[PDB]
Amino acid sequence: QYEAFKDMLYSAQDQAPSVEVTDEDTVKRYFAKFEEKFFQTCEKELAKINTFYSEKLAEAQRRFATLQNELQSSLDAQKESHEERVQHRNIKDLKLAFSEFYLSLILLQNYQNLNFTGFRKILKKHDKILETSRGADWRVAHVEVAPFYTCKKINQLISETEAVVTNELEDGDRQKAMKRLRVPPLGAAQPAPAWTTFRVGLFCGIFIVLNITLVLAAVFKLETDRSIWPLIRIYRGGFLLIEFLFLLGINTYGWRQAGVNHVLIFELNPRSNLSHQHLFEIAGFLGILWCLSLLACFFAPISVIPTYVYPLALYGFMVFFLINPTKTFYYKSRFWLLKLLFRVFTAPFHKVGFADFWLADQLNSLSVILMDLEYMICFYSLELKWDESKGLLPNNSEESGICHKYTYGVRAIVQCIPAWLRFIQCLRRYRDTKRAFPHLVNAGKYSTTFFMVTFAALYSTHKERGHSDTMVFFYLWIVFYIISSCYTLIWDLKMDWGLFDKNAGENTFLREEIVYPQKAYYYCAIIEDVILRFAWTIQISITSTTLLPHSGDIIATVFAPLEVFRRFVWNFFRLENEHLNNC
Amino acid sequence: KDMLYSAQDQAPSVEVTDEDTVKRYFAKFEEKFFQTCEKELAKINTFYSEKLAEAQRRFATLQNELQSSLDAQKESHEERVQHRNIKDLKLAFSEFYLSLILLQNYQNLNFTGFRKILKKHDKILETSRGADWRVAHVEVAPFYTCKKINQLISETEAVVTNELEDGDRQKAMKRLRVPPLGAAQPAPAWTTFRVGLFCGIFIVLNITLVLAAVFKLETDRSIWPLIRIYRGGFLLIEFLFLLGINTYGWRQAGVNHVLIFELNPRSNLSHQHLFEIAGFLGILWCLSLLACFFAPISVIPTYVYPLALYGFMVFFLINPTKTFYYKSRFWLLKLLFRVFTAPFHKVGFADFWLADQLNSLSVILMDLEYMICFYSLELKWDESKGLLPNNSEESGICHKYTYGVRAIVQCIPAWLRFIQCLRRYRDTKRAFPHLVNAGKYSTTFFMVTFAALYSTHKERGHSDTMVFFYLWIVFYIISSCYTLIWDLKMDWGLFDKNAGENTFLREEIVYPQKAYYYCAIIEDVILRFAWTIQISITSTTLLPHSGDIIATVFAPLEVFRRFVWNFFRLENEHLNNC
Repeated sequence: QYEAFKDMLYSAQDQAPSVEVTDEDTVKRYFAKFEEKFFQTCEKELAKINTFYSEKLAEAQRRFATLQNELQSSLDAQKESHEERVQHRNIKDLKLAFSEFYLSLILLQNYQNLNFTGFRKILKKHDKILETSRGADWRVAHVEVAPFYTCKKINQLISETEAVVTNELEDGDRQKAMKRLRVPPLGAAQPAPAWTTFRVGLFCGIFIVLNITLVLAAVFKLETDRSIWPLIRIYRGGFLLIEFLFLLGINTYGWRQAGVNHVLIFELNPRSNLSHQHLFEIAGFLGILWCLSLLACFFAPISVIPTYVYPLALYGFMVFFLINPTKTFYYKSRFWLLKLLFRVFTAPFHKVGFADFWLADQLNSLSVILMDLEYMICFYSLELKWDESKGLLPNNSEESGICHKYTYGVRAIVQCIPAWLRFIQCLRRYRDTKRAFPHLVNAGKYSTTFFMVTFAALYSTHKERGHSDTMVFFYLWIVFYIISSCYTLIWDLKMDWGLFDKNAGENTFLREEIVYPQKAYYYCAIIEDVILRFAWTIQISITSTTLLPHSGDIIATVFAPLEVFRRFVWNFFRLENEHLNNC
Repeated sequence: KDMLYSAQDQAPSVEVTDEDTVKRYFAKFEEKFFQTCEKELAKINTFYSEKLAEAQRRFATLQNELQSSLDAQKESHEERVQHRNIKDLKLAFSEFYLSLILLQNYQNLNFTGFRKILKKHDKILETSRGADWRVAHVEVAPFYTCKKINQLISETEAVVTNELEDGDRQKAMKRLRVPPLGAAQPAPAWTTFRVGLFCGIFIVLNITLVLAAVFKLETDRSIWPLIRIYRGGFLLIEFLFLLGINTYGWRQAGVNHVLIFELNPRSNLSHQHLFEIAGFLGILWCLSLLACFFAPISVIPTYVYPLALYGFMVFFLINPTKTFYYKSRFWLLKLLFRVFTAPFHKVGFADFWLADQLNSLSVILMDLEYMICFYSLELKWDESKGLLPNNSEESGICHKYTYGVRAIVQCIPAWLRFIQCLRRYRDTKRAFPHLVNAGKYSTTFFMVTFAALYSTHKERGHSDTMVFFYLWIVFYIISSCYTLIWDLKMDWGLFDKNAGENTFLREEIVYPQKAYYYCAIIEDVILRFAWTIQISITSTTLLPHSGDIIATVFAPLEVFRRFVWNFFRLENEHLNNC
C-alpha cells in the first residue's frame, strides 16, 4: 500500500496552502479534510492488512495440513525393482513438498517484513508531511505486534518435518536431502565447463562457413548437365535427422525455462542427464561431417571413385558412432537410446512407458529417413551398375523409372511402419489397462493412415492402365485425407494439449493453468499447426494447375523440413499437459 | 575415486593360501581404516568445538555491547557519537556472525565429505560397519542440528532495529544480511561461445585461403606488394593472440600483474576478450584478402579493399560511441599518447613495457611507409588502362633504403627507448642501468645508419662502399651479443653469481618446470642471432626476386621471442621490487 500512501501524501500536500495564500479558517478546513482522508486511508489499509494476514494464516494452515497428510500417506505406504522405484518417487515427492512448504514460509515471512517496513516508511512520511504522530502509533500497534512475525513455530515445524523425512527415507543421507531441499533450483543452468561451450561455438561456426561455401559452389561451380536430383534423394533424409537433433537441443532448453520437471517423467537418472550444449555439439559434429561429405561428393578431387564411397562412408560413420562399444563419446546415452529402441520394438514383454510412445511418435514424423533408406537400397540393388565412371547416365534410357514406380507396392509398408507400431502399442495399452475410452479412438486415428496410403498407392499404380472410373477412387482418397486431417486436429487440440476445453474461464481457448509466459505463443502455435497439417493440400494445387512432369518431387523436398517443425512445436505443450496426469 | 582405483589395482591372488589369511588381512585393513576414520572424526569434533566456543564468545561480546549501548541510551554531537558507536558495534557483530557462519559451514562440509568418503569406502569394500558407524556417530552430531544461533541473531537484529534504529528494520536486515556466502569470477558462457565461433571461422577461412592460393593463383600478377601490406595486419593479430596467452599465463601463475600495472580492480580486460578481438581481426583480414584476389563483385578495383579494413582499424579505436570495450581502447589510446611524447610526461612501468613491445614490432612501422608511398607516387586512381600494371625500376625506388625515411622509421622505437631512459636517468640520478641502456640502444642507431649508408652508397658506385659494407657485419654482432648479456643478467635476473642449490637459475622461482627455463634460454640465444641467416643466404649470387622472402618468414619469430621474454621480465621485476 506504499503507492496509496504516497498518493494520499501528495494530495494532502497539494491541499495544504501557504500561510498567506489562504485564510486561517480555510486552511483549518483543508487540514481537517486532509486529516479525515488520511484516517480513512489508514483504516482501509489496516483492514486490507488484516485480511491479507488472515488469508496468509489460512493458507499456511492448509499447507501444513496437506504436508501432514502427505507424510502420513508416505509412512503408511512405507509400512505396508518397481517397488524401489515407487518408494524413491514417493520420497522425492515428499522432499519436493517439504521444500515448497519451506519456500512458501520464507516468502510469507519476507512479505510480512516488507509490509511492515512499508507501513513504517508510510508512517514516517505522514509524520514528516502532515506533522501528525498517529502514523507511528499505528505502526507500533500493527507492525511491531504483527502475529505473522511473532509466530516462529512454522520454521521449527518445517525443520522437524525435514529431519523426519531425512531419517525415514534417506536413512541419514543428509547431503541428498539438502540437495533435494536446497533453496536454489532452476535459473542458473548450471553452466558447463567452458570447453563444452567453446566446442559448440567452434562446431556451429564451421557448419555455417561450410554451408556458405556449399551454396556458393553449387550456384557457381556446378554445371547443369547431370541431374543432381538423385543426390538430394540420398542426402535429404540425413539432413532431416541432423536438423531434428538441433531442434531437440532448443527443445530441452524450453523445459528449463518454464521450470516443468521433465527428467522424472522420462525415468532418467536425476544425477546424470544430457544438457542442451551436449546435443548442440553432437549436432555440430554431425553437421560438419555431413557438409564435408557433401562437398567431397560435389567436387571429387580424386578421379578414381566418383560417388560410391562418400554417402556410404558418411552413413557407416554415423552408425558406427551410434553403436560404438567403447566407453567414450556419450556411451551411457547411446546405450540408453539403444535399449529404448529395443524396448519399443520388443513391446509385448514389458510395460509401455512415456518414452516408448514418445519416441514412437517422434519417429512417426521421421518416416522420410526410412523412405530414403529404401531408396538407396532401391537404387543400389536393381538398376545401378557398380562398374562405371562418374555416373553421367541420361534419363532418355528406359532403365529409369524401374523403382520410381511402386512395383510391388513396398513403399506403402515402409511409409506406414510408424503407424503400424503405434497401432500395436495402443492395442497393447488397451489390453493392459482394460479401459477403452482413449485407446480404440487412438487406434482408429492411426488406422486412417493405412487407408490413406493404400488408396494413394492403388491410385498411383492403376492410373496408367486407364479405367476412368478411378475418379471415384480419387474422391475416396481425398475424403479419407480430410477425415484423417480433422481427426488429427481434434485429437491434438482437445486431448494432446487440452486446449479448446469447455472449462476455459477468463483464459479463452486455454486451460485453467498455464506455465508458458505468453498466450500469443499459444495462438501462433495453433495457427502454425493448422496451416501445416494440411500441407499436402497445397501440393495438390500444383497437380491441378501444371502438367510438367516430376514437378511434385521438388515441392515435397521443400515440404520435408516442416513435419519436423510441427513436431518441434508440438513437443513443447505435450509435456505441459502430461505434467497433469500419469501414464 | 582413489579408493575405487587403488583397491581394484591390487588384484589379490584368488588361490594362494587359506581363507584365514585373507580374513585376517581384511580385518587388519578394516581396523586401519576405522582408526583413520576415528582420528578424522576426533579432529573434526575438536574443530567444531573450537568454532562453537568462538561463536559463543562473539555472541556474548555482541550482547554485552548491545546491553551497554541500550543502558547508555536509556540513561547533536552526543547523538552523532552514539550513532557512530552503534554502527561500529553492528559492523563488529556482523563480522563476528559472518566468521561464525563460515566456520560452521566449513565444519558441516568437512563432516559431509568424511561421511561420503566413508560411504564410498564401504560400498567399494562391500562392508556395512563403516556406514553404520558414520550414521551412529558422525550423523548424530548435535552441533549441526542446533540452529538456534541464527534465530537468536535475527531476534537481536530485530530488537536493535526496534530500540535503536526506531523502526528501521529493513536497514538492519540489509546490514546483517549474511547467510549464503560464496563468490567467484566465472567467465560468461557467451564469451566462450563467441571466441569459439571466431576461431572456427578463422581456421576454416585460412584453409580456403591456402587452397585458393595454391590452386587458382597465377604467377603473372604482382604478389609481393600485397604481402608487404598484409604482413602488418598478420603481425597485429598474432601479437594480440600471444598477448591473450600471456595474460592467461600470468593469471594462472598467480603473479599479481594488476597491482604492478596499477589497473582498476577489474583488469579492464580478460584473455577471452583478447581472443575474441583477435578472431574478429583475423576474420576481417581473411575476408579482405579473399576479396582482393578473388575480386568477384562488379568492377570495384582491388586497391580499396585493405583501406576500409585499415580504416576499420582506426575506426575501431577512434569511435566516439560507448561500445566495443570502451574502457580498454581509451586507456590504450592515452597510454600510446603518453609514450610517443617522452619529455613532456613522467615515466611509468606501462610506458616502458609498451615501448619495449613496440621495439620488436618493427615491420608494422615501415609497412605503412611503403603504404603511403605507393598511394602517394605510384597510384593509378583515375583510370584502368595500360598505365604500367607491370613492374620496372622507377616504381620501387621506395622498397629499398635510399633516403633516410626508412632508416628513421626503423629507428623510431629505439629513439623512444633512448629518450625515455635518458629522462629516467635525469629525474632519478642513477648511473648504471640507464647509462648501459643508452649504449645498448645506441648500437641500434649505429647498425641502422651503417646499413643505410651502405645501401645509399652502393647505388652510386663509390669504391669505399666495398669496404664499409665489410664493417657492417661486425657492427651487428657488437650490438647483438650486448643485448643478450642484458636480457639474462638484469632484465631476467638469471645466471646469478651467488647461485645456490638451483643450477643456472635464481633461488626462488614460481613456474613449475626448469625445462621451460632452459628452453627459454636456448630459444633466446637462437633467435637473438637470427640475422646471421639473412646475410648467410644473401652472401652469394642474388636469385631474382628472392630478396624480401627471408624477412617474411623471419618476421613472426621475432614476436615469438617477445612471447617468451615477457614471461620473466614481469616476474623478475615483480619478485625483486615487490
